[PDB]
Amino acid sequence: PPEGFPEPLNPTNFKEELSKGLHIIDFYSPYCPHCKHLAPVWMETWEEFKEESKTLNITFSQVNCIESADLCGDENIEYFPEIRLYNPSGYIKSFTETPRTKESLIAFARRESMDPNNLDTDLDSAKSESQYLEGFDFLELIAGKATRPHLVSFWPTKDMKNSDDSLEFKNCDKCHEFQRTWKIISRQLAVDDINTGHVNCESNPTICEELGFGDLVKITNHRADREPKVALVLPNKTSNNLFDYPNGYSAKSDGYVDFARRTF
Amino acid sequence: PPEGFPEPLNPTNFKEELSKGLHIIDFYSPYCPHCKHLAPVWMETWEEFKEESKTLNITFSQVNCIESADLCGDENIEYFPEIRLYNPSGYIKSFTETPRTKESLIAFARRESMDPNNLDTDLDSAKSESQYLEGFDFLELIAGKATRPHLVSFWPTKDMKNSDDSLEFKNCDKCHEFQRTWKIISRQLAVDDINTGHVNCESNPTICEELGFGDLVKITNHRADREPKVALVLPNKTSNNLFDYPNGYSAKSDGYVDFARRTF
Amino acid sequence: PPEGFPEPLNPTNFKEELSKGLHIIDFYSPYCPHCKHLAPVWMETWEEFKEESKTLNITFSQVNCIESADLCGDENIEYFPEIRLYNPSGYIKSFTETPRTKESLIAFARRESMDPNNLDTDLDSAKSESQYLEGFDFLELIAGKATRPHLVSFWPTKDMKNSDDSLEFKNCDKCHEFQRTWKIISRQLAVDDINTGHVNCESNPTICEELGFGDLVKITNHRADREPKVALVLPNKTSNNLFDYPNGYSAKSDGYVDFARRTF
Amino acid sequence: PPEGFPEPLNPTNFKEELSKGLHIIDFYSPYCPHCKHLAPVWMETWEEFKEESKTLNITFSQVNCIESADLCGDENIEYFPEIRLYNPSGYIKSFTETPRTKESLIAFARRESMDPNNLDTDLDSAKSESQYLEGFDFLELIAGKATRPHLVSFWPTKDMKNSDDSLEFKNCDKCHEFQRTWKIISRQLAVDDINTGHVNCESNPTICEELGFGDLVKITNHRADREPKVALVLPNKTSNNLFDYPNGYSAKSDGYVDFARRTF
Repeated sequence: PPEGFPEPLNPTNFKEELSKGLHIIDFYSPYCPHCKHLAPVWMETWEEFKEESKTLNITFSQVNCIESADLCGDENIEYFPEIRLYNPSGYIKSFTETPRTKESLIAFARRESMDPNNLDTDLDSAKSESQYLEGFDFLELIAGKATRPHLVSFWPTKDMKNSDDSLEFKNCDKCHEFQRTWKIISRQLAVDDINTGHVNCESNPTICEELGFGDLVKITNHRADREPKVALVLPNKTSNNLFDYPNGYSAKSDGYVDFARRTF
Repeated sequence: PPEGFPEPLNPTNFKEELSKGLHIIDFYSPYCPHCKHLAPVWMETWEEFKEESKTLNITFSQVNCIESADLCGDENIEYFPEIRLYNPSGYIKSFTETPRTKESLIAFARRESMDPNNLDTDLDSAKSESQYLEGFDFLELIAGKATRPHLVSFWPTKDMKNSDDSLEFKNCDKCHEFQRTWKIISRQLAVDDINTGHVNCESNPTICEELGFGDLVKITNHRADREPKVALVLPNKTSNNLFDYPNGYSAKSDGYVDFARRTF
Repeated sequence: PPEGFPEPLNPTNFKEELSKGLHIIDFYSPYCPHCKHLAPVWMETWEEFKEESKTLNITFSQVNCIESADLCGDENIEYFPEIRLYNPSGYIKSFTETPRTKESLIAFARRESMDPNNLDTDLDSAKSESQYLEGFDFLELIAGKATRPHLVSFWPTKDMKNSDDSLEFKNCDKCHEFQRTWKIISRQLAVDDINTGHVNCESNPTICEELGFGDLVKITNHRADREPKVALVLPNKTSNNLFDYPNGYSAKSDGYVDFARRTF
Repeated sequence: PPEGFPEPLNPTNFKEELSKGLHIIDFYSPYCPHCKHLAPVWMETWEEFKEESKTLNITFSQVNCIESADLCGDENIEYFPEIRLYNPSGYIKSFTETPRTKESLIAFARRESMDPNNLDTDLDSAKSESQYLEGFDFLELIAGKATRPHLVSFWPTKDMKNSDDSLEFKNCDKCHEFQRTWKIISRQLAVDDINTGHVNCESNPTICEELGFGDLVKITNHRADREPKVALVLPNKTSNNLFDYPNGYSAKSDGYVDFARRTF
């Protein structure tokens, strides 16, 4: 066991400990097949994360649900082991991604530190990582020239230089909300070395029409409302390398990040 | 009570009554508000439905959850009242639509009589109600000349004259499947006097491209797969009259049927 | 007579004058009814055309067939007056249209200046005036929404965006040839403010089938060869506004132009 | 605004529109004093130029540098407004002349249509406008009997009847080239009703010696090389009516045309 490795949180510690910063907690059981296959991974995770832990305000913790059974009942633990993110307000989300490695847990903590809503930090202080793609740039990506995956967003505008520029979108109720979402997505995907890009569909009509985003190219009074679109570009493939975002619109970044991270 | 009005089903009747045809059952309690403002409406529904009940093989029934509390318990009745569609194989779906009127309930039975999957009847014996729309025809609907709502389907082909013609769709995994679905949709919506149409996007490149369906127009090597698109045209409106089907793909007709029927 | 108005050409200046550019010559007799009610219209024209004469390299000239009788004899003048188009190479055609006005004469030179064969200029340098019509565009024209006449060409292909694009036509020996003809037609008719358009029948199967161009819609092994079809659409009429080109196929643009220019 | 008046060119159509013919483009800003008295002159220019536009392959167009700020940065726009000539290969020259009227803009288009280098047309098909002036004729011009200005060229030869005759010039490396230049000058000045003339200095030794072109009069081994000289004759003036072309030799016609057009 690593030197400073902390004891599980218990009913004397839980609320006092979660009242500052972020916590990634392993609700585990000493009575579990898979949870002793997590334990040594956890401690190495903890050990390698010691430095960033200080600077990102994120702590890896544990709860033994046998020694704290009523604690785990309050937190409504359904399975073992269960990995969760808390902030000072309480539960946020679970980390179900498999298989659990030191790499995957570290990436997840880094990913979550860049969500401004988690510690209500200020997104304006940060740059958007989203890259301005002219039509030609986007076509190069799709010709198989990407060396990393690119989540690309498409907009009913011609004036977006940075994805967070102040812009007035016509017949697009969700466009402004999605600029916040897109910026958060760009920074979270940057940890996984997945690129992001934005396309001005008004300046790239033929490309956006061919791709099925033709409704973003032009004002029409038959469609009341339009939404920004998102698609994934796979690196170093010359065909079938373009995949539209499958789920519905969301104000949350999570669906888009996890889509961009899928193995295809 | 109407003259022939059957009394509620009981444990001596239930499984035996449901072994043939379709049943639309009102699981109620004699001591609850919504189930006593429903009660006379059911009797309205039943008596008006007598002639169709036999030719459509659908029965309106009721269950007193006091005299048959264990029945309602076995079927997992959660609320009162609960209106449900049953098969000889068992539960199919619930009728949550409000307000419950004699018109809405009759419409539902007629609609459900037209799902081939309910009684394993043969869809191939029926005409598709879907009408062939040229691009020009569709713009006329969208200029405000629709006198009824039109749910329209858009396809990556040019050869679709009847929506259920024998066709080979290229790079479209779901298309064959959705012909069955689109055909059922056209028939169920004919009950509510809602029209349906199909468009050959290959015969209509500019229209489908501008509509945001440009991927159906043409083969490209970057998209593995395309799927047919669905849009609703509101009748007699000259603007904001075109609304895309919002949810994801389904092989079930129901979301598409309900989207086409909801108030805008 | 207008100020700079030239004297008739005579045998000493005649062939060296026609040795450059295009010439429109009025072979007349001073003792002729129709040849002296042409005279002032000829002077109106010349003066009105002064500015265009320089940039188009077209000259209105005259020959007195009594004072240069051996000249008119060499050219085999049949009647008086006879209006002829010459290039440096010699005679080209006569202008038989009546009634002769300043407008008709101006139009004629402008029309002839865009025939590439007159002064062997190269058509590749020019835009085609023929506009791309999809099915909906064409049906709008025929529903009566055209405000000028439209001569329309119909083709066995789906790949024609500009009427002069590089294309490989299947089972159509004349199509490549007719592309030049059609381009010259579009530019000559543009002088008379008549529009021209082209239709891809492979992209508009049902519209073209209904119109009687079904042989262009699809490859078949019954027909060895197909040719492009030509039809005229009259402006501002809601019925009986479509007229097929009546004469045979020609590599010449003029039969097609003159058809498009008829009074209805 | 006139009926068919085109909208400004933008980054999506700009390079496509310029791929054919000549374009005279008004690069403007809506927040520019000078660019708002041009706007109505521009729309007038366009409307009266509609007919010649077709036959000369010359189009008036615009780019708003507020709505197309990056295009104008790519085009290196320095001031507003900036009127420019483009061919398919790109920028040619700017139109800096003031004050801009409908007449000056039209005249400029006609002049540019007669430059063989702009659309690479064939100058040999056209006549030279340059008139043969014997010594006496030129002395008449200079006595003030010219009724239009006369740009006159002086040549080391005795054999020039037409300025584009096939000739061997002695000790004049540039003479052949300048025959092309002088021919272009003659046709372009013909648009503005400025005459051109040519003089054989070998046939007119005293006039040519006296004007300072004595070097063109006879073969001498003092000078390696001689060049044809150019002078302007002002109309209806009896003195100070003779002006040497002030700048250096050019194979380009533009300087000679502009000097001949200067008001004194």
